[PDB]
Amino acid sequence: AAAYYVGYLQPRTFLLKYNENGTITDAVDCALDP
Amino acid sequence: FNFNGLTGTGVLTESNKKFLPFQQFGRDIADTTDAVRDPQTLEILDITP
Ligand SMILES: *[C@@H]1O[C@H](CO)[C@@H](O)[C@H](O)[C@H]1NC(C)=O
Ligand SMILES: *[C@@H]1O[C@H](CO)[C@@H](O)[C@H](O)[C@H]1NC(C)=O
Repeated sequence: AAAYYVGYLQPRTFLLKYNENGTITDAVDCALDP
Repeated sequence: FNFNGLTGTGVLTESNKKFLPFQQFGRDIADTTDAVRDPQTLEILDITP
């Protein structure tokens, strides 16, 4: 009585955002759109 | 100072940053070390030129 999901990883460039506490709260995937 | 093999010069001050258990150092935008955790008392200090 459950479900699970499966995705595959690829090499990419991400722009991550750290906050005042050091937690990652946002990210941007550069190779998605212009 | 020589913290766990990392040598340098500066002034050490008490800090208010909260590292996660698996972290030992912290860096600025210039990519230089700014905060350290004491390997004995486990307090966190700020390094200033
Ligand atoms: C994050 O840091 C701020 C001050 O820089 C603090 O007020 C806030 O409570 C912190 N977030 C926590 C502890 O979850
Ligand atoms: C090293 O000794 C100090 C007391 O001088 C102690 O507080 C500390 O827990 C010891 N080392 C570690 C890794 O805790």
